[PDB]
Amino acid sequence: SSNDNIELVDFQNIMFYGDAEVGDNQQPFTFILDTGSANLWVPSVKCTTAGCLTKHLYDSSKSRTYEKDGTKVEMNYVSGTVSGFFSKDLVTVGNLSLPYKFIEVIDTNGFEPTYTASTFDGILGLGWKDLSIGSVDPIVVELKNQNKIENALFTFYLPVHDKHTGFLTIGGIEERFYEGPLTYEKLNHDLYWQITLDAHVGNISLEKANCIVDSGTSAITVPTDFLNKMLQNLDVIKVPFLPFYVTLCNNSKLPTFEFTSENGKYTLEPEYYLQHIEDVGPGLCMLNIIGLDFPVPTFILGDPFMRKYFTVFDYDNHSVGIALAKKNL
Ligand SMILES: Nc1nc2cc(-c3ccccc3)ccc2c(=O)n1C[C@H]1CC[C@@H](c2ccccc2)O1
Repeated sequence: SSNDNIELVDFQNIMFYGDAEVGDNQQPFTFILDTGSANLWVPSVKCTTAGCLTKHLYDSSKSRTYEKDGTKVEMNYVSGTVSGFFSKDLVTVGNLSLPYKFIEVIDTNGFEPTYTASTFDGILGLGWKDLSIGSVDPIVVELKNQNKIENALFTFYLPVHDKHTGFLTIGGIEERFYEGPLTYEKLNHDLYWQITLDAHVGNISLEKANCIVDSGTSAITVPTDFLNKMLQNLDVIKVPFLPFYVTLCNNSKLPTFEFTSENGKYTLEPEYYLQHIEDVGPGLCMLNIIGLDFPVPTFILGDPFMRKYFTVFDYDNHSVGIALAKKNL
């Protein structure tokens, strides 16, 4: 392989992980690879909460290439807060290495229970510079600037549960990962990997909707107005009193998403947004679709989309490449 590949492992068909190294001695970490954020978050040995004790921790004291930064990072949420500081050190992705400014995480006081139960260590962003904290050039951008890769692009071939493993490839596109035509959609903004597509479900239509391609989202996000109209008489029921949608797995009235442009047509069948829940009932499935409303009519194409479609992320050409992922390698 003339390109840099990192193997992707599936986690119960809801999320996937990838491993990368931090430090001179190449300390290994399990990462969530996220195109919806743009920073590298690594837990520190200076993190002493219960959850952190069970994680792989970055010890800057055991790395020759560690360069002190110290710039405080405190990201606040309700639920909770993520505290830390910036650090610079050698980041190894596959067989490539470069000095990189990342965030050393000291405190995760909100997410302590879920983090513990989680099987990942940190988060590796794959968005754009303007999406990052502290104006940090994306790893792939930085790598090409350093003449370490052919092209400023990375590609996602996601793993399928119980079927096959996946790969993150940096620097080049490999034909083995996809079938059918490979079509490009130019970004409408250099922030998220967001493109402009027309969405169609049955006769329900929405045109020139902002579509964000995001590997950090387990579901498919749809405008609430769009969701209610598409689930009209399809033998699909809302849970009381929550926004959960349940249906029979064999529901023949289940529609297919259709995202079209001037260059390509992208469809997502029921087999891609249905999650089996045989616990509650025989032949019962849940719709992995969330009704979410942004100021602009926006779809979020999370894992269920990328699970079907091999994707290309081009910084140089400011575009997203989309093609039918091969079902077997
Ligand atoms: N992919 C992703 N990654 C995140 C990572 C973080 C995060 C939190 C702590 C440390 C590092 C990253 C927070 C939120 C998101 C988060 O919301 N997303 C989802 C993407 C899809 C849409 C976009 C977005 C845009 C506006 C409002 C809410 C969400 O973010």
